[PDB]
Amino acid sequence: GCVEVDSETEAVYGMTFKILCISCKRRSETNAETFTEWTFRQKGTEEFVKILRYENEVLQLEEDERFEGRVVWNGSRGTKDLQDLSIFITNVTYNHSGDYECHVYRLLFFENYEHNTSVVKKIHIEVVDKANRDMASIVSEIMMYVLIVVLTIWLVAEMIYCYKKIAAATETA
Amino acid sequence: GPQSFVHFTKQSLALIEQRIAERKSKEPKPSSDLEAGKQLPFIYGDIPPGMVSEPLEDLDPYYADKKTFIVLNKGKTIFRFNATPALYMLSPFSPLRRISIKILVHSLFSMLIMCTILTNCIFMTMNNPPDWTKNVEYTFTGIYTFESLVKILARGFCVGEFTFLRDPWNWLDFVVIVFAYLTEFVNNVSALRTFRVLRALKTISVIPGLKTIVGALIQSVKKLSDVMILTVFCLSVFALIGLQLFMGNLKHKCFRNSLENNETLESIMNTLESEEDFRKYFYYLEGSKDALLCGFSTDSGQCPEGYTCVKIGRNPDYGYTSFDTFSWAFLALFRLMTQDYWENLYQQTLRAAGKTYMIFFVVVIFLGSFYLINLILAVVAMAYEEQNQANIEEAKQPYWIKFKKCIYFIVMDPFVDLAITICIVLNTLFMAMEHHPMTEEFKNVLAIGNLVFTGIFAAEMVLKLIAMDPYEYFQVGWNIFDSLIVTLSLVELFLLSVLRSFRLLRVFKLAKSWPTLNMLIKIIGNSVGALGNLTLVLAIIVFIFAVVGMQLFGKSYKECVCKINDDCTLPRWHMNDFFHSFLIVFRVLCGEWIETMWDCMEVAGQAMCLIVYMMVMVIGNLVVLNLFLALLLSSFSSDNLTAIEEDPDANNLQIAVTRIKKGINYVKQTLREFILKAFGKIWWNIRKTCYKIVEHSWFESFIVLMILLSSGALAFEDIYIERKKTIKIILEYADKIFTYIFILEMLLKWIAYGYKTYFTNAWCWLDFLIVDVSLVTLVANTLGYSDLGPIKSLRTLRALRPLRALSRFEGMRVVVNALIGAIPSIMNVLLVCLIFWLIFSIMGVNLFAGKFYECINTTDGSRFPASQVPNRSECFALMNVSQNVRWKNLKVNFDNVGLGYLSLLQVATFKGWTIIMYAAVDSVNVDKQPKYEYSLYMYIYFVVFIIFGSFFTLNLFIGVIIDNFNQQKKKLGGQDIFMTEEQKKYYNAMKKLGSKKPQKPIPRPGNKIQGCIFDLVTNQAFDISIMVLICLNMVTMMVEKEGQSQHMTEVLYWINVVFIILFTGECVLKLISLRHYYFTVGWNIFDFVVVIISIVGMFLADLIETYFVSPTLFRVIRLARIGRILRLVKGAKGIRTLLFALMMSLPALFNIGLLLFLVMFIYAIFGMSNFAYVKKEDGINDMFNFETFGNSMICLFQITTSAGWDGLLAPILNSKPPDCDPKKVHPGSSVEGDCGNPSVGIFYFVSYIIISFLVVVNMYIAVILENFSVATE
Ligand SMILES: CC(C)CCC[C@@H](C)[C@H]1CC[C@H]2[C@@H]3CC=C4C[C@@H](OC(=O)CCC(=O)O)CC[C@]4(C)[C@H]3CC[C@]12C
Ligand SMILES: *[C@@H]1O[C@H](CO)[C@@H](O[C@@H]2O[C@H](CO)[C@@H](O)[C@H](O)[C@H]2NC(C)=O)[C@H](O)[C@H]1NC(C)=O
Ligand SMILES: *[C@@H]1O[C@H](CO)[C@@H](O)[C@H](O)[C@H]1NC(C)=O
Ligand SMILES: *[C@@H]1O[C@H](CO)[C@@H](O)[C@H](O)[C@H]1NC(C)=O
Ligand SMILES: *[C@@H]1O[C@H](CO)[C@@H](O)[C@H](O)[C@H]1NC(C)=O
Ligand SMILES: *[C@@H]1O[C@H](CO)[C@@H](O)[C@H](O)[C@H]1NC(C)=O
Ligand SMILES: *[C@@H]1O[C@H](CO)[C@@H](O)[C@H](O)[C@H]1NC(C)=O
Repeated sequence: GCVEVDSETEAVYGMTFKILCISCKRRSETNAETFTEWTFRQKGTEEFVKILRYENEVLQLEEDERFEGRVVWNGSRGTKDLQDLSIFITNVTYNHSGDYECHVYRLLFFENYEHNTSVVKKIHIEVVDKANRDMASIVSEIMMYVLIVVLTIWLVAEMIYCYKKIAAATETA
Repeated sequence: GPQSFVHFTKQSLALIEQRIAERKSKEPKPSSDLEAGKQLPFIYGDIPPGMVSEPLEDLDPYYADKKTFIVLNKGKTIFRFNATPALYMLSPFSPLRRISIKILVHSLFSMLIMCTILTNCIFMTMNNPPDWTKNVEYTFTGIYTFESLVKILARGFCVGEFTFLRDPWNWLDFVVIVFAYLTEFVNNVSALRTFRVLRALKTISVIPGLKTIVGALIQSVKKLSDVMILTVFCLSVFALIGLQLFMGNLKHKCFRNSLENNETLESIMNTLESEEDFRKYFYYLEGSKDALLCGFSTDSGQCPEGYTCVKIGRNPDYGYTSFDTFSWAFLALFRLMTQDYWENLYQQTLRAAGKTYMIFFVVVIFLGSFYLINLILAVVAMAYEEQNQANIEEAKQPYWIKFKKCIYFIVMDPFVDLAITICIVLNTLFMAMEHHPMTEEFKNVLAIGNLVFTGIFAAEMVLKLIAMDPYEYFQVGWNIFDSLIVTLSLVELFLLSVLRSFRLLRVFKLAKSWPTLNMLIKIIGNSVGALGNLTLVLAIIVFIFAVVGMQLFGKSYKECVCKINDDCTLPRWHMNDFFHSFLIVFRVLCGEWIETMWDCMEVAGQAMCLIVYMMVMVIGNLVVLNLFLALLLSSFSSDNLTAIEEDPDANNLQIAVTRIKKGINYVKQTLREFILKAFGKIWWNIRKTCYKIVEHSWFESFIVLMILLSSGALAFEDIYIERKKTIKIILEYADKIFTYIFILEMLLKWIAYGYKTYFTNAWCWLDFLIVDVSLVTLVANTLGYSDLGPIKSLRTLRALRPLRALSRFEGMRVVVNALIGAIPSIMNVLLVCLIFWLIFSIMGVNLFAGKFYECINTTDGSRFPASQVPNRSECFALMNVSQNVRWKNLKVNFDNVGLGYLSLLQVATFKGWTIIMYAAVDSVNVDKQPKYEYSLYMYIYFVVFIIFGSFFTLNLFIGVIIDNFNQQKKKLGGQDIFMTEEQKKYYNAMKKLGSKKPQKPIPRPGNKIQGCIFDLVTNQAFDISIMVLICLNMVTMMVEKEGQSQHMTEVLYWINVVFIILFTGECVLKLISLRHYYFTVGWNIFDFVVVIISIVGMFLADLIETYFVSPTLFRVIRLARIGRILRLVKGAKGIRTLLFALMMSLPALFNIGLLLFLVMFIYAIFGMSNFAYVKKEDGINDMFNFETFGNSMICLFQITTSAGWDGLLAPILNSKPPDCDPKKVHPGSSVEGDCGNPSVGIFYFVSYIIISFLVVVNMYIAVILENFSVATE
């Protein structure tokens, strides 16, 4: 169905990056008309500036140098009901580092009722020179080798002790 | 002896009166052979012509002193009368009484009465009789008056010892007569007519051998007294638990947040009448009659944005589905026990309260639905077995000649009969190739094949008719059947669709060589043979129930039709006419009554429909169960006695087999002859070391722990795995570690055991296969082949890791051993059932090939009428004119034989059968729009299939399974086959508990006050007073209801407090006169623990309700009140014995439950892997899917009972658009498409239901054996 996953917080300079914003309706069978607005605040600044707005299968970009010609819509396509409101940045630049808010406005159409609802989702993205490995992969791998080496020492050791004992029995025979 | 015969004269009466006078002045059981309504003994010989149907003396000496006489008819049946004049007017010697007695004992009299009753029963089936039937009813009344006039003046009326009113069955006739006359003279049709239905019950007193069956049924009922008491007690306890847990939960609804004109929920709720207006304020799913249920917890249903959950309005299902009061809770618990539509209630309760309450349904099902039904079944089986034992115990105590003879020589058993068997098999296989999208050439070849098969069969029949004499042809029943089939085939050739399917009956000819099919034929023959009376009684009961229901609710279904149908037309199931009433009765007997309950209570009131439906269920199920056990045991033991050898006459198939054995072997030997004419001490210690390591207990514990961890790691891989990156990475590395560990285990086992020993073990083979699949997957992942199609399909096989736990635990091992031992006997019956279901499937394909297509309006799913768009072409024009139109066909149908098999499986389980039934009865033709009940009488096909392919098929299966398990038990010395050795020791220790002799009595104490208290408590008066106090407490708990005022709450709280104080006082008094001997009795320990639990629970509940906000935990800890009423089983010995039998059955049930849980875990992992992204429709929705391990287990527990498996299977069957979307994009995941795989889903569900059936049957048998052992010892 629909799963709300968090966007990755790490971006590598000079490559591409996708900023996830997924907002799933509480009930899937309902119908709605959704449009999104993205706001970005750079480091060293305390004001949030709108950068894009997507509505009715057409993307509108604000006139900002940091995002002109390097943002495309990766998100729901073919529908006015959008549950993935994500964007992709084609060449990452240091200016892109900062905190981005996705505001989703959904009108839910019901019998005799329309409810207009809003969700704001916040992502912090840091541009970095080179990709950095997760602590969990680094910690897990070291633990898998330590468990595999520890088990092998217990089997080799137990066998050496048992063989010494069995050898005595044959001599005793 | 035979000469003891003389006419009854006045002198004999004078002598009898003189003997009576002598006996009075002075101031033994009659021969059962000479009892009334019995055959005259053969020792008396024939009857001289002049005394038949004449009054004679009493052959029974007992009555020789009293004034009685016997009359004999031409059938040597004796009848006992009284010599006292009838109403003091008619003497025995009077000619009028002579004529009355002549009429009374005669075959024509009984024939006339039977014909009258049958004709009246036929006339009872007309719901709107014409104006000409009044005279016929008057004639029936006159005939009944005539017959009741003969008897009344032949035996008198309540004046004699052998008079009219003493017969209990004569009271029915008198009531019929008086009711008819009184209602005629006084003049609702509903009641008076429904009362005239009693004339149908007179069939019992006129058809011979039916009174004995009715008496046997009453006797079988009488032995069920304790079981019904335990059933009512358990149902009431579970109803109280459900009332506590789910009080008012089914009233939660999604109420909108924004209300205009300053409107409130209270003000809204009193101005709402129609569902169209209710839909404007509450959230309804499309096409739903009830509002959507919600809950306040995180595991319950979720309201849409803009709606909030609130408890306001009525309950679902016309307000009949609730736990609001004790009555509705009891009805719901009875519904759960009978498993009628219980999945809907289960789903509603989970949505309204949360998924964590599946424990309540698991416990309730496993106890109320399984064990109580087992007890009823076992007790009725004991009753029938005892009746059979008593019955068998008391019973024992020219040129033409030349040529026609040449033809007889042509008839040779080894070849001709084998050829005919081959031809029958080939004809069945040929006729099984029909399908709907079938070209004209295929039709032509099928037609010519059927024609040639019919021709050769007719040639065989003619050749046999001219070989032996036509009189010689007709004694053999098989020959008569073959000739009848040939004439039917010829009649069809000269000319319906049903007649073409009468050729499939030739398959039963294989029973001469197939022993197991002959068992099924024997069961079917006994159904109308030795047990014909029971079947006739069942048919009479069904007819009476159908006509009674039609009379009671026929007009109500029509006047109040708009209450149960928006269109204001009669629904699919109703009682307006006889046929639909009979269909309702049959459906109830199948086990579906609540949905018709709702409509009946809506149209005609709760009380009448409830009473009628409960009576129908009780009587019908009792009769059906008695018939089932009768057939089962008769064909089990009485039919099979090895009287004759295996085919005493050399079977033609056996002769052919012997001829083949000679010929093939001789030819091969001659060919061989022609071919010959033409032409390490240290290594041994290592093996010793690895053996010591492998067999140690620490190795076993470590490997079991690793298996458990590896199996549990699979449950985490759900659709939310992308929110748990760390857990996902840990799982990948852990899987690598497990692969390494199991490689090491495999190497150690290879070294210790050797290749021969390791590969001669089945468990070792299974472990080797699993580890090989894991190693292949790991090496493919390492070598970069991680996205290949075959590799991705191989990766789903990690759901078979839990299979490694079978060899590690003894309970699953022994259960698996029993199952594998049973499999060979299961296979043959499975083949017989496949042949039978194939015959039915071919018939269904012939009847309904391609007729289930319809033109629907897609946006609302409503079939278009037949006045417009009656054809496929018109539907095509409508689609290309209007967008929301589709000419679709049912997913499960009778298009071919495989789809017919799936349809028959759905019908036999009674899950999804209604849609197929509606499509069949609406079917018209190929490329024709269906019309409402156009082929109305196609329901007979499904009824006949249900009877033959469920009742008799299950009978045969269980009969062979009993033999298989009895042989398994006998082979190993009679020990239980589902229990381990330690379990056997604990079972023996438990057995010693239930047979303890009376223990040493507790001595009195020396103190005077303590002695008085001692003689007080040990009195039985104390025990009975405590029992009635517990009953009053139970009633007080029953009084509670949803919406009660605060005053009632306070009153009930104070009453419960008083009861708690009284029980505490009882415990304190017991603690003084018993001293430390109080704890020497287990029941007293239980009483102490329940008193403590009650006090602590009520304190904690008060504390939480006063100084905390947690209703859920409040109810959970207030459930401790149930402990007090559980003490009622102490006073009742029978239910205590049944509970002891359950405790005995617990270990084997634990082992089988472990096996079932492992199978469920494997299937849950497979469902998570496969059907996680299937479209959410039919039985799949937001809360019941295969997205999560919890959801998968919720779904699988539901279908372990077969409940709602069709609704889960249906969404998976979508494979192509517009059914599904192959390129559907799911946010948060890379899986594309919501389509399902029909083959995988079908195999999944069919295999799971088959395995569940086998496991449930195993549990049934284990419980029944434990029940028989307890009662008969
Ligand atoms: C031993 C028991 C279990 C089965 C004995 C009977 C079989 C020989 C039957 C049962 C299912 C039958 C099949 C069911 C469905 C089909 C598909 C059918 O073709 C279609 O449905 C598509 C036609 C088209 O659109 O052109 C051709 C016959 C066939 C293979 C049937 C061939 C004969 C089968 C295998
Ligand atoms: C199928 O049903 C239609 C129902 O009318 C038959 O009638 C034809 O209907 C179409 C459009 O409604 C007209 O254009 C034709 O002139 C109608 N013909 C007749 C004879 O009424 C139509 O004949 C049927 N077709 C088949 C294949 O039976
Ligand atoms: C982005 O553009 C810069 C030039 O400004 C180029 O050097 C860099 O390689 C580009 N990165 C990608 C991924 O296209
Ligand atoms: C996102 O945009 C990139 C570049 O335009 C494109 O290659 C990628 O496929 C898009 N993904 C989605 C799902 O829109
Ligand atoms: C990014 O924005 C910063 C703002 O200080 C600017 O200095 C830098 O040149 C920009 N780089 C590009 C080309 O995106
Ligand atoms: C409340 O309802 C009354 C109905 O007459 C209306 O007159 C009033 O304006 C409402 N007030 C509010 C606060 O909406
Ligand atoms: C049916 O539908 C089309 C429009 O989609 C219509 O123009 C024409 O009459 C029909 N076309 C075909 C192919 O039958």
